[PDB]
Amino acid sequence: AMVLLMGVRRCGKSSICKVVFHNSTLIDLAVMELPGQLNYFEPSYDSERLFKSVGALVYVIDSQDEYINAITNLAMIIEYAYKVNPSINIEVLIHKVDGLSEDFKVDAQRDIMQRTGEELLELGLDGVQVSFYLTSIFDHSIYEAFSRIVQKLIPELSFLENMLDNLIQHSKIEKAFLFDVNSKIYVSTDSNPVDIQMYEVCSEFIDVTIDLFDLYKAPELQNVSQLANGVIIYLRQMIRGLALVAIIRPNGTDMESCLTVADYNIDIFKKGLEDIWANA
Amino acid sequence: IDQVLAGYGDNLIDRKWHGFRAKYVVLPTDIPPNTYSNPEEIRVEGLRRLIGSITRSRLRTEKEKKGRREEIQPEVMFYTGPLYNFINEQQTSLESSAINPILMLSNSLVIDVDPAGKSSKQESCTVHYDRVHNPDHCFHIRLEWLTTTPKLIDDLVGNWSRLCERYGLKMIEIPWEELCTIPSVNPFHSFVEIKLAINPWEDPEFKDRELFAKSKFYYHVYLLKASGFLLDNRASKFLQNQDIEFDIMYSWGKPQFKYVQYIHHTGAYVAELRENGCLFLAPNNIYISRVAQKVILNFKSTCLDYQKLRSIFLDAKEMWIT
Ligand SMILES: Nc1nc2c(ncn2[C@@H]2O[C@H](COP(=O)(O)OP(=O)(O)O)[C@@H](O)[C@H]2O)c(=O)[nH]1
Repeated sequence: AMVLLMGVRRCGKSSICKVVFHNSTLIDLAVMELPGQLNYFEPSYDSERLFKSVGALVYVIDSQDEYINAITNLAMIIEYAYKVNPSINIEVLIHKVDGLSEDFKVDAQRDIMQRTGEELLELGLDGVQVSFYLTSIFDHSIYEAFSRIVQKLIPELSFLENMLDNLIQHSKIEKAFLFDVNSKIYVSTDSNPVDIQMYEVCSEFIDVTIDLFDLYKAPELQNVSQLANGVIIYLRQMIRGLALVAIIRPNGTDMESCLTVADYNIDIFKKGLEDIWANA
Repeated sequence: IDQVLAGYGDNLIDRKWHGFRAKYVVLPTDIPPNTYSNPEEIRVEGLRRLIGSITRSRLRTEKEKKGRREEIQPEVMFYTGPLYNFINEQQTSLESSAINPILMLSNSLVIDVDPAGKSSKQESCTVHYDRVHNPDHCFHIRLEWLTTTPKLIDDLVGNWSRLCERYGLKMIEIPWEELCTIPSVNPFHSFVEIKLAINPWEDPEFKDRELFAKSKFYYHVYLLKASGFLLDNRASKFLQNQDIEFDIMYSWGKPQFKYVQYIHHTGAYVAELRENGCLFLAPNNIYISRVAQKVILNFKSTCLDYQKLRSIFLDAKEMWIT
């Protein structure tokens, strides 16, 4: 599942790649940037194997600059991308939206959606669905957008959802995330809505864990962080680069008993995750 | 009102009251980059796509809604110069599909403004599109409605504007009433009358009886052309000098225009030329509110400065001589 990053020059693809992936199917592989300038596309210039090897195509649109020509070039790209392979998920990111109001952001997203839909109607493409995400480097939005893009390329999503739901239901967990060690891209969660504040807490917990481990090296990552109100934050490294982060509430119980039952349940969950080849 | 809202609008009587009206003007402005798919024939395809989308948005009954090739769009016909020249040129003894004793310059149909079922009511406006078009003459699209939601029509106009902007052109809106009547409706509206510095009918440097026999308002029309304006009233009687086969009547009503109207190609200001050489000048407030004051002041300066107006009139005389 190799995703391809496409966009105009100075839209922010390299900065996005650096911020996300520098700080296979599921691991954060070396993605491919592609500077696409305005030109006439050559018909079948040995690009069929390239687009057939892309799990999902990601397009970047700069909201600061004019984007009508960007949407036109995007439509030209989709015009052969959907023709070569009709199973490619197409994603569009509206980057650099940090200095915009909520109403302006929603209006811009609606205008971009309407323009893309009308241009695809003009080109005669049918049965194609394009997702849109409002992304920015300075906040959590790019992480959530890449999380959705990665989640669209894991065929075992619902089974992981059921497994995490059962784990949370039998361990008094508030919210459990199945992160990855790099890029902080959470892979699976429960049916509960992804709270932004809790996601940022878990991401900074991942950063603190990795940094503190890297400070003392050269002699399986586990971490328990308990707050003042009894709320604990748990960490346990899963198979390959996956890591499990959960927020467990005590509900007026013993701390050590809760830690023991959570450790046993999470070890059982890891043993179950060993059978499924969701890693790497 | 209740009679025409109950579906009894076929009384065919000129009612003294009008419904909500909006007139939209297509102005050729600029080609977009790429989209090669010549800058003089792509706008023809843009008007063709606009007419096709309008006729494809026709309101249809449920019996025709469930069923599944529609008729082709009516042809828009092109010419150069005044409209009366084309009307006189229609005498030729060939064909019958050429502007065919009142001459209906437009045609009317009912549209289906809300296709997705967004509104719980039934949405239906009325459109009128002209059967003639020139690169030097603005295109008229009109919208008559009585009880429709004024937001679905807004995104329909936005869709039409986007479909235009994929090709060239620029769809703009101007007030339905004449420019000379805005003080008598909206006293807060900016409206200035322009008495130009040099009168070409009596200036010794610029005078010829043959020129005024051919084109009486030649210098004023050239001034408006050099300042970037497009003629609005294509069917008026102040510029052309020919005959007609009885009066011409639009699909919406009789044209009650006192003077020729002119539209800036930007879409921001509206000009109007009087009989005695005076010019009217006022901005288009609807475009400004929907989406810029030095251009109209510059045009007023060129119409009031002797040297610049003299230069433009000298250019007009030089083009007339050669
Ligand atoms: N404010 C803001 N600026 C951004 C963002 N992403 C990229 N940029 C700007 O884009 C520039 C770098 O663009 P770059 O990644 O080199 O473009 P590319 O090489 O075509 O992918 C930087 O100067 C940033 O200021 C963002 O999310 N927010």
